[PDB]
Amino acid sequence: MDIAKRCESNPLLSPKDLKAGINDMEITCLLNPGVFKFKGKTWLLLRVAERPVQQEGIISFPIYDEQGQIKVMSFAENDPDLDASDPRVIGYKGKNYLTTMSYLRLVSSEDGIHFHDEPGYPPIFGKGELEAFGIEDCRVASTKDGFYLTFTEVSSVAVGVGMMHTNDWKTFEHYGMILPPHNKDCALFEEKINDKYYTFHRPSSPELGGNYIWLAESPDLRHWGNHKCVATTRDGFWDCARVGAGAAPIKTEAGWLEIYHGADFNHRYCLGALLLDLNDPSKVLARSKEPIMEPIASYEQTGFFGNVIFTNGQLVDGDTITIYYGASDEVICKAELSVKEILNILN
Amino acid sequence: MDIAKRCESNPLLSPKDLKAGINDMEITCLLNPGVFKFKGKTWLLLRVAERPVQQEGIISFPIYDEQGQIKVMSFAENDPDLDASDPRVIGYKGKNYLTTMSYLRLVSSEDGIHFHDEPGYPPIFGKGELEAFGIEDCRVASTKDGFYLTFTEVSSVAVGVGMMHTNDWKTFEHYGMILPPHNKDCALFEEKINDKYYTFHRPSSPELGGNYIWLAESPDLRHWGNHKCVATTRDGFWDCARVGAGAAPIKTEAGWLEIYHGADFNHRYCLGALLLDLNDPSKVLARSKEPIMEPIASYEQTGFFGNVIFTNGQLVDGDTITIYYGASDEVICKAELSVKEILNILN
Ligand SMILES: OC[C@H]1O[C@@H](O[C@H]2[C@@H](O)[C@H](O)[C@@H](CO)O[C@@H]2O)[C@@H](O)[C@@H](O)[C@@H]1O
Ligand SMILES: OC[C@H]1O[C@@H](O[C@H]2[C@@H](O)[C@H](O)[C@@H](CO)O[C@@H]2O)[C@@H](O)[C@@H](O)[C@@H]1O
Repeated sequence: MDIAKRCESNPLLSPKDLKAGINDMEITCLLNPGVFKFKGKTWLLLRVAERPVQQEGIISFPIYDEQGQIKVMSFAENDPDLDASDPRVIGYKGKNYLTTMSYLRLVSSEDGIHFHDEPGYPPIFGKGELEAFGIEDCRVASTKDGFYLTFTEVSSVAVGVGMMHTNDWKTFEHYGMILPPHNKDCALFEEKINDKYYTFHRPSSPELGGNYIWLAESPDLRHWGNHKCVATTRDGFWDCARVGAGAAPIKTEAGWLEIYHGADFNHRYCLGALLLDLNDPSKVLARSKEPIMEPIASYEQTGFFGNVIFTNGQLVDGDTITIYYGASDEVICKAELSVKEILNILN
Repeated sequence: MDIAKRCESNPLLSPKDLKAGINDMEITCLLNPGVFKFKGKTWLLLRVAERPVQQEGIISFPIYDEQGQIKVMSFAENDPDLDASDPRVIGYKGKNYLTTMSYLRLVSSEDGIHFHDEPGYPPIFGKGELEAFGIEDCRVASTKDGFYLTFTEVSSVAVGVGMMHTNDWKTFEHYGMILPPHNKDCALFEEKINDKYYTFHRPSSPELGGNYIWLAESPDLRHWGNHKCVATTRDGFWDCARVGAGAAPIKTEAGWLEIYHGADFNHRYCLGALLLDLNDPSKVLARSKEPIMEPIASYEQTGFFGNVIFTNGQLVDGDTITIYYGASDEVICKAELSVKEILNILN
């Protein structure tokens, strides 16, 4: 059922391949990159998760303090008030915490396989209360007016969506939190429709709902409204627990092709396909019954919870969709897909 | 600690005082009314919860189907897949449902104590997928351009916020779902600030957050953004479980006075006070340590879970704040408060 062609060099990047960005921290995970072209080079906007060296029987992680300087929180694994069932997000006396801090980092490549840092292009770190626990999973939308970044803003009070804009990838303009908690997986459409901007997003309901893919429209790109539920999870299927959009949708004659991701209760992530109407993106035309890509490879099965494929960035060259994705929330990888082949399955 | 003066006629309205709006349904609850003045009369925009006559050993409730016609869902009380611990919201095989369906209903009054229906002013029922489980808790904002309604839109996929507009309360314009799930308690500001519209709202986070009061800004009132966390819950306090805004804030010399509501883990709701900066409503100036109103009265303690005070509508006449509120999610009530007295406590 997997119709994906991995690059033979996978994994491309690993934690040990790069030097740490935060002082006195190791790199734990490289995952979930945004993808775009600039200066001829192919660029990756990596999510880089860092934390201190872990001592035996102690969970330690960085957080910004009141002064705004990074500090190390520590909890004992055998503490009764600690809940560390999920290694990504932990609880302690009600309040929640991340076990790492993420930031966005640029890497360029001529060939599109060997990536390295570029002098003069420093990383993007979290700023303000709402980005106190870091920023994650950035989608890059290449448009006429420039590059728009839509990413997760994490803090003790919210998992929400922020947006930035850049032309040269050196100066940045921050539009703030565009969608409130609990929301992520924001894929901005790369062109306007009926003189309006559109984006997918993925709010999470404690009750009376779930983790479904939603649509929103905007005139100025800062303010959003007229929300509509696009596609939900499916009981019994591979995408029963949660669904979410990846990168921006691809413009085709059939409709808007969207490579979304879905997972089950074992936290096994796969990729699927959504086809949507051109005039009304909220209306679904076709949807893949089975996943178009699964965590088959060995490096896609080296997780600490489940087997994870996650894409939030891709390039399109006619029929060939070049996707970059995180494998087991640890390493960066590359693969290729066929538009025609996907559309064929959706008939 | 209660600084509130109840009307002696409380309760004003009860389920049995009105005739049912939906066919073959009883009125279960009258609660949480919006308040405004029109045609000299004082108007209440009641939330009216209805369901069939309950048979022994069966929970039955109405929902709109795809066509938009009423249907009766039924569950057996002794079913192992049923969870009816909470009588308001139930679960069945993962999916959640309400035990009643709410709609909005207009009642006028000369004196402001005896309320009755007005011919030519029919009720507002839910329309579309997102209002399939009904609409609830409407705040009415009286503005220069007319009356703006902000209410909860409930369905199987979302608890969200919709907005409508009216001049005569006969014609209506629907702006759709302005804020995505899981969100409610939307209090639109009755005037602009720095040529921008502002509203409180209350998103709910499954993790990494809670039930806090938030702020959002808008240019056109349909699209919202630049979200900011205003005030959270307080561990140990009466408002440890959840907080939420009521009606629109009152313009004073000190700042924006907001009569918010808060509850504990026993689901005991009280009312408090927030004072906010005029230029920056997100910045809190003062907040009441103890509640300004509590469920003291007998009719405020006839619940089926806890003691509930809930306001989402009020009138202001100089110093006197006339609030209308739901008691035990069953009956409508009235009370009076002093601006000066509240401001005095916040010093
Ligand atoms: O772990 C798979 C998948 O999970 C989601 O994010 C997790 C984690 O990375 C994130 O820090 C927290 C808080 O936002 O949420 C989840 O635990 C995805 O959004 C993606 O990041 C990740 O690959
Ligand atoms: O019951 C107290 C208080 O709770 C909140 O609403 C509940 C219920 O009335 C509502 O139908 C569902 C779905 O929105 O949510 C809550 O269970 C308040 O918003 C208010 O309506 C109610 O008085």
